[PDB]
Amino acid sequence: HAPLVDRLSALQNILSETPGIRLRALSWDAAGNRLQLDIAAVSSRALEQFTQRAQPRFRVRPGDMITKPDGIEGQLTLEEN
Amino acid sequence: PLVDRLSALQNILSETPGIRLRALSWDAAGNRLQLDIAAVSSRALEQFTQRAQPRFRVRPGEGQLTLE
Repeated sequence: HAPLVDRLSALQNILSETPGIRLRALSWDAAGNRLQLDIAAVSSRALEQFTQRAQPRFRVRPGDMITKPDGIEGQLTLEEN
Repeated sequence: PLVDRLSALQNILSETPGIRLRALSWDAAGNRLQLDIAAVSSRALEQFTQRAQPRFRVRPGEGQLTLE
């Protein structure tokens, strides 16, 4: 149960390593203590790279996704592993 | 960066006993932080509001505050 700031730093590192990804939004609440992310990815490869790179630090639960010819937009939930 | 802004917010909160953060949301389009907070007093809320400036602009909605 790491501090929120430490988990955000971890997320920043993961994002810095994955250039075909951008964070569009983030939400957190004290009761659930999970990070809900809306992400934009240039391709399915870039999204999977983000998902893999977030482990084993986090457990990743994908939400809904919208795939179009210009990229993928979707939601992911990160919880501590 | 979002992480730097959270760190800034943490510093503000650590200096303001009487304030608790219940939830937070950020989006790129507004480049904005929406906070659900609990304050023990109007006094504590005003101290938070003042301490958050000039780093952030504070827009008030227990309640919701928006920091940009």
